[PDB]
Amino acid sequence: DRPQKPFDKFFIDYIGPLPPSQGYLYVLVVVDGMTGFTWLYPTKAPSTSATVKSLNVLTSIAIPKVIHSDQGAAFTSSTFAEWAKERGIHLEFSTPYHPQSSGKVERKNSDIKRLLTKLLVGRPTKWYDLLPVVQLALNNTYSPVLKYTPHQLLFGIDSNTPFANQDTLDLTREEELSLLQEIR
Amino acid sequence: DRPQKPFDKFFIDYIGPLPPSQGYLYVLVVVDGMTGFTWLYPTKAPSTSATVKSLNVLTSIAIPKVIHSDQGAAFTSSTFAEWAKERGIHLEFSTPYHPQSSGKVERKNSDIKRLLTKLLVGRPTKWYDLLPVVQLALNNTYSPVLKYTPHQLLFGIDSNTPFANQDTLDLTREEELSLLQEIR
Amino acid sequence: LDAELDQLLQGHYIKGYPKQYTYFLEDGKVKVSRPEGVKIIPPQSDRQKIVLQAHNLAHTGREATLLKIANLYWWPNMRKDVVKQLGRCQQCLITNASNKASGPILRPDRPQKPFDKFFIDYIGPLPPSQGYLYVLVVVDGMTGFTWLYPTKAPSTSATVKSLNVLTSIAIPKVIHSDQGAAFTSSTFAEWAKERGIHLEFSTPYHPQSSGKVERKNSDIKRLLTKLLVGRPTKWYDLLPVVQLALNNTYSPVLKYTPHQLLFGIDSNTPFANQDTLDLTREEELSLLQEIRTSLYHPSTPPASSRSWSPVVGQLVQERVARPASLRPRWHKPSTVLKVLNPRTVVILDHLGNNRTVSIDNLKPTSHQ
Amino acid sequence: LDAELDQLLQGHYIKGYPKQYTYFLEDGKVKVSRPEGVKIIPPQSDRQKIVLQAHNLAHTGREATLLKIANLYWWPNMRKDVVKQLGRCQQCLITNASNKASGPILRPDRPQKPFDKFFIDYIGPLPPSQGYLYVLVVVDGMTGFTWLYPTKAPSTSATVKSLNVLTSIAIPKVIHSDQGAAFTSSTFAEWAKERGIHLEFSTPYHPQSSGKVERKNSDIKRLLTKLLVGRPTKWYDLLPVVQLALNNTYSPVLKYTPHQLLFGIDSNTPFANQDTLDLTREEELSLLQEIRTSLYHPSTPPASSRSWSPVVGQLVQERVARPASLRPRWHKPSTVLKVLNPRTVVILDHLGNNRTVSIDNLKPTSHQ
DNA sequence: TGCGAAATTCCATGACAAT
DNA sequence: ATTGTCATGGAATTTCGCA
DNA sequence: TGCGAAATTCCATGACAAT
DNA sequence: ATTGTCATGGAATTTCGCA
Ligand SMILES: [Zn+2]
Ligand SMILES: [Zn+2]
Repeated sequence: DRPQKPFDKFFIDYIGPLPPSQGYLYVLVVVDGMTGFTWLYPTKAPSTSATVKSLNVLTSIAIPKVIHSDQGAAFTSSTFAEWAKERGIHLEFSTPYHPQSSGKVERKNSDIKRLLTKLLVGRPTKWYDLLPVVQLALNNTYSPVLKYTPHQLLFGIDSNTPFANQDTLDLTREEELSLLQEIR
Repeated sequence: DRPQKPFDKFFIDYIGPLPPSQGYLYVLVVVDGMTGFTWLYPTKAPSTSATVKSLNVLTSIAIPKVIHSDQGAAFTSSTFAEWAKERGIHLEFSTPYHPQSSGKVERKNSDIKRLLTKLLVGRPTKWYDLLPVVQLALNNTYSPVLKYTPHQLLFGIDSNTPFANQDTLDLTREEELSLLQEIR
Repeated sequence: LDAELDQLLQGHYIKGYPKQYTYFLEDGKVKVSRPEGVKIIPPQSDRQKIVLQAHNLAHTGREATLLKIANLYWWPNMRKDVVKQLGRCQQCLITNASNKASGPILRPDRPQKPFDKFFIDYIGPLPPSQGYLYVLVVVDGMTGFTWLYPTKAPSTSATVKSLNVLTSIAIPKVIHSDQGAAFTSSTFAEWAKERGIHLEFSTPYHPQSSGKVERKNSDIKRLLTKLLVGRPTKWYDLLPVVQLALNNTYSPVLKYTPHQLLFGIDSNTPFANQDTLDLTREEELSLLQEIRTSLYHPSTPPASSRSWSPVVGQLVQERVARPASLRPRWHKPSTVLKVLNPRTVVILDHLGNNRTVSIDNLKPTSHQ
Repeated sequence: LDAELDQLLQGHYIKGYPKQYTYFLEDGKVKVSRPEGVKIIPPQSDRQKIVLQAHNLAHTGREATLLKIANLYWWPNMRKDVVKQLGRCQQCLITNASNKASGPILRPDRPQKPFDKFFIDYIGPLPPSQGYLYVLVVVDGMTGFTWLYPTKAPSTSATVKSLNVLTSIAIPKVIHSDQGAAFTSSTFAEWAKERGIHLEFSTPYHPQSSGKVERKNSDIKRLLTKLLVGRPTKWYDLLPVVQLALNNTYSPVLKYTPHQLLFGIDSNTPFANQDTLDLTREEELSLLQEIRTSLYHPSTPPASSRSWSPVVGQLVQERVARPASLRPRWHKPSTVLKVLNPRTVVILDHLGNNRTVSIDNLKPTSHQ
């Protein structure tokens, strides 16, 4: 079998609802399977329409052969199916209650949730503006398994924003508290 | 002495007052001495100002070395003198009550008065519009003394409007009457 | 299509398909192993659709379209098929630029005499000066001698008023103008017939054809600009001065002023030439006739390396005059009826009206 | 003046005055009989006034001015005197056109990597579409890969909004732009420093310097025009399609698409290239690095036969940007401080500010 | 070892513009 | 302190398929 | 029958434009 | 049914003044 490549498979999922930030509540997460590259789109709902609107932007830059998701209603709608079929994109679903991407993707998605949570707390409403820098961070994070960051794998060069000081995604004792207090 | 040339000497005089035509009452007559070429300018008065206004047009095309006139007030004013001096034009006056141009010029001026009178009568008020064709006629009229018309002498070519049928400047018995009736 | 591809698979020779390659079947598709790699050979009946899909991605030209197609497919004489489609893409044909230059310009003979031909034109609008906004410029073709008239509009009425004053002096055989409203009006046409004057018009949107007066407009504006430096742009009172100044200026290539060419002798202006003081007027006119006939005349320049000259029955496209934003710069193709000269043609425009048209406003339609 | 002319009249030789001519007196004027005829020799002290009177009739250049003067006068080295005056006529200097062409263009090296340099620019205004009037165009210098963003104004605020989305992907070392208001604002400067991005600006009024994006603008408009033929100009919904279409279009000279140059592999788009299916990603990136370094680069063209290249301390004039009607097209002379490169200079503009300036917007001041 | 035709490369031409 | 670019379709050149 | 300098000619460059 | 033009100032070329 032929070696894995960028655009072979995009993994998508929603994160949310989150505290409103400039009108938005959810984040559509797209991760390329081979490179671990991540794109994030703020939406107002986990709807087919929000998904199509967001993916229309991404697919103006590159088109995946396969999109993989869970059996979310947004992703299983016949509208979304029509959309994929128009672009020659094959849709692929994990079986219900049994989500399964890949190790790299699972770990990437873990990092995304943790990184968000960490930066959210203290300013849980300012996340709309942080999405660009969150993405740069995720995408210039060195992969222990491969020798490279997603940026390097996607573009074949070093980045002008190396993120050398890879911090804790872990919460400081302070943040733990101010996050426990937010949910009250 | 060196042979006579166009622009050596312009002879000028007023004709009028005439019946009003589009607001005008007089005709300033300019005749080049060598060629017999004639330019005509309608004015509202035989004033220095009207003279300067009209001659400013003519002198935008060619400048005479000498202007000759009678001792008309318009031509003897110190303003008109200032004007000539500005353009390096020498002014020259016939002695009072003794007008004297030259045979060619005298005859040319005779033709102008007669030609006007002839065309005026019957439409004594429409002369403003006839000035162009009057000038073409005068200027494409063959000189018995020289072998050429003023047009030919001025430009060194034949004209696209030869006036072959040189009519009577004499008045038909009809015109004599309708002109006698006008002055009543 | 299906027939040809059948014979191929067994190994029986088809013209166009190189015999030295292995043509096999796979995934229900006829394929060939070519140096670049394995390509699908589509049935003949499928190829047009393919060429069109590839071309339509970005409406690309020959090579760019081919480079797409060759990623998946191989078949004989692909570019022939690509080109066939380009020649039929209406959107490409009327949107793309030409890459062929016009043939070398004509240098029409200088009119033989003063008053043979006037070139006329309006300059403006200029900053208002005594209520005036335009200048009617009249250039005698033979002499270069110019007349200036200030107007409030580039109208027929103002033209007629001005030219009645001018033609007091002499009547021209021909007045040449551009296709401006003021000269194309029926009123102006009448004013001319009334006087024996033939109206001649430049081809539409081609001021090169009025080059004589256009070029004189440059000089007029240039001198006005200079005289108005550090003063308000009050040009009305300067027209007479500019007219006189320019009519008495030497053209270095001719060694004469337009005044000299018109009269054969300087009037009482500064630095008047005195070299015929001892000739009679007749001897002067004689010398003048000689000088007029022997003026330098430029010749047609070399054609550029990739120019085109028009042929009867050739397909050509006229440039849209004032194309809207995001609209094609070219009209639909049309046919060359008559070749008036190598720079001027009559076309039938598919409406079909007859238009006389400069080749500077045409391109040869691409791909035959 | 009076001394020289005295010695001359008796017959004692003066340098400059040919000995073989008869210099006499007449009408209180020193004269000479020259082949062309009899000319007045004015005293030295009179000559400047003369040259100036002749020149000022129509503000003529060298030969035309001389031809006037030579009608009346002769003296040694007249053109030297004429030229001295032309070099001092402020009105001529700032009004006349240049007749020397710019030196041959530079072909700056293609950026080595994607994200080394962006060129950015606004297209518009376009016919309104969903309230949008402009398109921010971002072209990666190395790859040609382009991003399109519809805006309601070519404003700093809209730029920042768009570029924040783009830089989600990656941050460029340099963004090059023209001197448009939206990019020269201090707010934009701050937005950049905040991110480690160096702003680079084209010389003023020289879009050749933004050629990468300007040229891409052409392609964008050209494809929009085609897709909108016989439909209303509703371009907003087509931006994404155009972006994708152009990023996946071959440049015939490179044999690659900008997408390929950016990623080294086609995505799921029509006619995707399959020639690295069997390479690993690493082998692909390796091949990509090779392809990036070996792209065709154009070279500087030949200089035209009459070009000028700038020299330190040379007098030069900058073109007035938006000259009013009947006003000079050139600024007063100014000095070349530094020659940044043969097409780019720093001048001191007599104010005197330092301006960095393209030579396409300069002329060498005439007559030294 | 050379031919005719197809494929590829070459490159003039023109159009993007501005603050 | 900065700097022209590149799609396009005929033509010229090279390569291909076959001896 | 030839030299150095002045005079003249040559000519690329750019700008007039539009209906 | 019509069609480029010509001022300009360096450079190249020619002519001049003198032997
Ligand atoms: Zn097309
Ligand atoms: Zn001047």
